[PDB]
Amino acid sequence: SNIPDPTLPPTEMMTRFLHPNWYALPTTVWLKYGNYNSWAPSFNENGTVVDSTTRGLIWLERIGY
Amino acid sequence: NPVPVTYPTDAYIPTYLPDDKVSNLADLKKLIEMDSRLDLYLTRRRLDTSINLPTNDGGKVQYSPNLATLIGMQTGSVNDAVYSIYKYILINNLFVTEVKLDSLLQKVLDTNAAHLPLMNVVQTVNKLVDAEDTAKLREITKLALQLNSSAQKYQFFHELSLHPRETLTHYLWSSKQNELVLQGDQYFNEDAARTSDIYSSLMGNISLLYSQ
Amino acid sequence: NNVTLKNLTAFQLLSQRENICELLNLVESTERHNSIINPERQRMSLEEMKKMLDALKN
Amino acid sequence: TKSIHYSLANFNVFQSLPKETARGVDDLTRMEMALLSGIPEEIKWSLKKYLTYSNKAPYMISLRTLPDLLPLFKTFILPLERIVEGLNKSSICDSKAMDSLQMGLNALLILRNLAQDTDSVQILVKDREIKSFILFILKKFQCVATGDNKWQLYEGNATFFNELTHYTLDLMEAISSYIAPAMKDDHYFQTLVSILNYTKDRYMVISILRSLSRLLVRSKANEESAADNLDHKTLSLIVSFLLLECDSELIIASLDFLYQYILPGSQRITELFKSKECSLILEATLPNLLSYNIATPDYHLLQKHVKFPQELSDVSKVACTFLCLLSNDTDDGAGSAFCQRIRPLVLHKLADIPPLTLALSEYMENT
Amino acid sequence: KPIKISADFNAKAKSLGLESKFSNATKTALGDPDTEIRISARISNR
Amino acid sequence: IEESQAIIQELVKLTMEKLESKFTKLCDLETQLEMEKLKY
Amino acid sequence: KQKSIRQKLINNVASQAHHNIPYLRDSPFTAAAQRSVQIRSKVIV
Amino acid sequence: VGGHKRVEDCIEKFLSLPIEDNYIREVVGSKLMECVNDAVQTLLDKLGKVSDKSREISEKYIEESQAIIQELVKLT
Repeated sequence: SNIPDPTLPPTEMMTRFLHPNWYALPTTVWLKYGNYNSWAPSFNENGTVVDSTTRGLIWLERIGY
Repeated sequence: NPVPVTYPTDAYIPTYLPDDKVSNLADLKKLIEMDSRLDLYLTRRRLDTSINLPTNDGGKVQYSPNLATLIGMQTGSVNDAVYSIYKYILINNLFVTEVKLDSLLQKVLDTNAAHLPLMNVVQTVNKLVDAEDTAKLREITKLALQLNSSAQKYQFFHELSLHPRETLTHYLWSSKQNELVLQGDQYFNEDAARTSDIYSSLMGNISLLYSQ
Repeated sequence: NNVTLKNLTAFQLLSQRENICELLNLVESTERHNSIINPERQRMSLEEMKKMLDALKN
Repeated sequence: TKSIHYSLANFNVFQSLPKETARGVDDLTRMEMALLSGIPEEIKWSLKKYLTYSNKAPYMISLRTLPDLLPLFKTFILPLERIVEGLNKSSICDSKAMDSLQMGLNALLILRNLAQDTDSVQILVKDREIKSFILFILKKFQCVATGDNKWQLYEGNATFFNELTHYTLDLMEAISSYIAPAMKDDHYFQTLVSILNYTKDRYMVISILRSLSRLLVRSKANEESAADNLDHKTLSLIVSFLLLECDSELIIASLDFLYQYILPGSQRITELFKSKECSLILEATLPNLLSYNIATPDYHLLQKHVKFPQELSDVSKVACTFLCLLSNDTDDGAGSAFCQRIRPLVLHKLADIPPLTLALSEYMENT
Repeated sequence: KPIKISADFNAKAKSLGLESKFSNATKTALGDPDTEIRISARISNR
Repeated sequence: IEESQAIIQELVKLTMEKLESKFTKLCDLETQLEMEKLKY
Repeated sequence: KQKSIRQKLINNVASQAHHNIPYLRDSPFTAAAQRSVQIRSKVIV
Repeated sequence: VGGHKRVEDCIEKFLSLPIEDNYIREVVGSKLMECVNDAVQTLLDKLGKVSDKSREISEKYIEESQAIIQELVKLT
């Protein structure tokens, strides 16, 4: 039946495999407005999952140090 | 369009702290509003306007003896040429508003059509002749998040003082509902998905799949 | 960046437990408070205000 | 195989006679009937499929086509006015509170989706029970924006709160068109003018500027109106967005709002130019906005050794129509002194960009 | 104090149970390109 | 920490008035430049 | 052949994990993400 | 196989054959939060010292917050 024998190198169970717990989630994106702007919005929230200042905390604890 | 970045640019600087225990927070709000007014005056003078060459090496061009009759000069930058030609098309009221070409324009353009768009007119005109601020804005937005963290911990413990019965049952339900989420992806790890131990709801699923 | 449901749900629990286990006085977090108040940033910053305020008078 | 003794499923009277739709209730009636039954874990599916048919086929579940839908959705929307009343303490404490909060946020996003096509928003504005809820959410978000102590956010619930504003604001974009104010002190305008000064995010700033612009049409500027609640603290901000030369969406929204704010009467123009931090911005931005992303002739031959532009951007078109309307104000109002102080700078932009001479016709005929 | 918390994030998680739940994928023993060779050799031998 | 509050209060109170001084002076200079530009 | 059917199960039962698993469906963030996917861009004019 | 059972028994019978386990075996904290989650459960009828302790910790976090703001003023 032309089924590969287990000696061949296709054999591996999971090489690329994503679980919904590992899906990327929509989050607040941060925008840059020049370098002399302090009245600009600097955020863009369209209904993301964190959609608050919690994303800033996540960035603070993991990547901020 | 503004470019998205990979680091938070600003923070909300919360205001649920009691304004009679922590002081000078209004001083911070006044300083931030003043810096918000100290750069609206800079961006304005970055778009500043200047009128320095109405009439006044490749910046100087010698005009032809024909175009020298619509300018009053025989040399000058190309800006003066295109500006003075437009001024001549404007003073003599030649635009059709009821460009209609004049008599001297016939010669300067070498055209007898007596009617030509302005685009072609200026075509014939051409035919005849910074780091440190990013670090400061990341250092400040790296403190308004530490402030936004300590303020959240204060908000939690203060909302725990009032109604502790309501906060503790919420903590115990969040715990019993989050330790379940984290234990939902430990079934697929490539060393327990080929040992036939989890294949003896992964049985009704094959029923739905075969039916599908 | 690159946050996911697991990375977020495991962050909420960490924040809830850091507080609960602190209410029970089981957590010692003095090596975190010795980064805000105890360092000389509480005194040296005041020693910088003590001179900027005087420079702002002339 | 096909035999009576094998199975009794076709004897002589039903083997091709049953209709092609005899397999249960249709996918729409099933949604409508499983929505008023009291069993949970079932509403979480009906409100999932309605949420799907509001982004893949909204013309099928339109409110006008089914005049028994808003009565059902209000049963999930109204309890939010009580849940949102909390959210300053621990209001979610079990698995039945979240079950009634998500079942409400889904019913709110479904209305937010069905409130985008025309001839469907004409049903929300008729029922006061939804406009009152939107006003309530805007009131709470004003309390969050101002900073008063009567209502605090309890940041741990911000996840459930910042997903309600970004839906009610989108419900206001489609509703602000169908209403026109006639009184000075009026909600739906004091809340938006307060939120705009705080929201600090581009999506809300644009949604608010569009809502305010749509709350000033079909009105005359000769009497008290909603346009008198704002002052030189908010107008000194909407015009400041013109200084932001990093995008082509805030500039368009600000120019559109000013064009809608100026349209009626000439006293609006006299009021807009009162301050000395709003005239200095327009005087030094409206000339430069006629050559924004227009590929200037690139005069660079002064350091070396022309290809004049052909079209103009959307921002240049809007700023052109703005100067057109500001041109014909009066012979004494500030609307003419402004266009006169801008002539020696609009002239250079007319000399370097040909196609403006056809669009700036009305501005030139008035000077 | 049986629990000690530091400024970093890994030790903070390690003190609590969540220590190993901040990884995108669980570690493996059969994804090694050597273990699969040995298993394939044993199968070919049988 | 109260000494910090008194010092920050005095420093902010002094800086706001200094900035408003060198802000109105600059606005006056811009007005003079404006009339010197329209005359030209 | 067995490791090519244990791959379709695990790839057709992991994708359907936010609509079947109870403690994963009705949680916060998962519902927020599901709603966020169906936002429907606003009519410009 | 003749056929005396459902069509779906063979699929599971083929998927659940331990044919590679015999050759794989030849080659190859959190206890605190399991008891704290019930110590709080038993703590949950007075709840007086709980609130007093919470207020005592809030008095510390509002102080580290004041220190953070006292530094943000200098940075600004």
